[PDB]
Amino acid sequence: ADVPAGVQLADKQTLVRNNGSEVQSLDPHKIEGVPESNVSRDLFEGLLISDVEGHPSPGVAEKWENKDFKVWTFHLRENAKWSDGTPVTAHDFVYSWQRLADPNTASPYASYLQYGHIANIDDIIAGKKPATDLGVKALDDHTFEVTLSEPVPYFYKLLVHPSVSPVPKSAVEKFGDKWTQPANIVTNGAYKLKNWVVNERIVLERNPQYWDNAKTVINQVTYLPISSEVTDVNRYRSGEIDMTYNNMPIELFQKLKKEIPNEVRVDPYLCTYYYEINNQKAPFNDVRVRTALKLALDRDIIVNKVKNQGDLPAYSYTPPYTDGAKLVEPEWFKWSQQKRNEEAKKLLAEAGFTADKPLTFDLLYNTSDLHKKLAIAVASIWKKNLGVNVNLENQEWKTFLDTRHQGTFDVARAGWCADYNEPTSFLNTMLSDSSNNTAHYKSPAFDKLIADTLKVADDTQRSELYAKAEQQLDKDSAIVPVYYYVNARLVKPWVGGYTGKDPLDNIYVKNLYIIKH
Ligand SMILES: [U]
Ligand SMILES: [U]
Ligand SMILES: [U]
Ligand SMILES: [U]
Ligand SMILES: [U]
Ligand SMILES: [U]
Ligand SMILES: [U]
Ligand SMILES: [U]
Repeated sequence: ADVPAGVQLADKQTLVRNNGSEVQSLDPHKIEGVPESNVSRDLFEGLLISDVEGHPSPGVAEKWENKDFKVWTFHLRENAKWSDGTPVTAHDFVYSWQRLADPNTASPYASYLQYGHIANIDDIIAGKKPATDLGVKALDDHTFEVTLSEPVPYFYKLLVHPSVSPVPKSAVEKFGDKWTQPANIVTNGAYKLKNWVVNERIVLERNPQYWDNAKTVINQVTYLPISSEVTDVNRYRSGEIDMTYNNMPIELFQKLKKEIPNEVRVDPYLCTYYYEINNQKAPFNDVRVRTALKLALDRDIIVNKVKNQGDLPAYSYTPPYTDGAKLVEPEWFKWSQQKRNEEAKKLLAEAGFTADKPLTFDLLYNTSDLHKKLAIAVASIWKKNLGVNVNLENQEWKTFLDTRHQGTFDVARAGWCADYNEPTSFLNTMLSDSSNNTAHYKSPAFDKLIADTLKVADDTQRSELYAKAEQQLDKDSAIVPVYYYVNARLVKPWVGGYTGKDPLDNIYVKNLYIIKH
């Protein structure tokens, strides 16, 4: 942290943050969500990290170069160490990216190495070549070299993601799936794991071996797993919580803005809220049904009437303010809701649905006050505007993500947040073979447009190709875009260091500090 001259620090430097739910895991190769990444960034540090404003900056790598955007050479600082005092080396990165690639690890983020185009990844994921063929090598203990199969000018932007953080081979090999227990885990970020009580709390304590430990201020941070946004706000206002999770309750937000305006932080966020349709299951494999659902949802009611927290009605998957996004707003978005409704009804009647044999399906969402209220409103809108019946189902976070990967579902509430600020961070997840493709969407046309983006060495052509990729997605109604998020959360006046300038919201508790109060 960089504490400003003149600020008086509190004697006790502890922090309590709500983290939305129980994490899937603390293993960097078994995670895919925001709650998981919030904890991962304090524990495991990759080649680069985001600075306090979100710019990619030195992590374990103090400096790096590229050759033709294809061969990337990372010079690792000599004093990077794990929490047991052993050096962090380029061999750790070799083992770790190989483990991420290995199909036996079954990482949800296995395709992140496809997104970066590391050499031989397709064959490794397919079981054709062993993980040791991956295009990574340690030239020495402090030099990590990555070889890509094509020029990727934005490659380094990907490297702040937790899936490309190192994992300690001896602990993994010795303890298998219990390697992340507090008695066994070893970490190289600013913090170490102290306590982990499922469904109660995760407590981290400063890691004195962290190379940048002298600048760390917070000695202990607790992450809670509270999925009720109302309860989160209540325990923030009671004094227990210093920073809520960034999901705000419909019950209280308007009141909060008038009561504690200075604590209500609202900033740009590169995330999209949408209803994910299971494209491989009838009757959702019919474009008419997916289009009808997409058009009949009334975004103005949901966004400005039922939620009204600053979100913007959405007509695409990639948020339009992503760096490199130059999207074409579809004509249906400018129509009246009435005109959308008639088209939707017309399509469902064409698809064979009637008053007597209506369309009925499940709407799955992760336990939450906010998602439940939005799902109920969506259910009523769809009933009124299209005659469709939905059965709401809630599931805890970890189980919910597993259901979507399983493709045991009809429609699910969903949200994707960028891992790097570039349209492919969104678009690559809709590729036929992507490990993140929970829409189970498979379009050769869509795959071709994205493949073509690294075959040109021109930014305008790439942006035009991303615009057309969004048009293909929309044409197929792969999803139901709902709104582009704002990052809305409460932060106590004494929490210093949170700028709200990072559109990815990649916070590191090593950057925060507690002001005397
Ligand atoms: U004190
Ligand atoms: U650039
Ligand atoms: U940029
Ligand atoms: U269903
Ligand atoms: U509630
Ligand atoms: U460029
Ligand atoms: U105080
Ligand atoms: U105190």
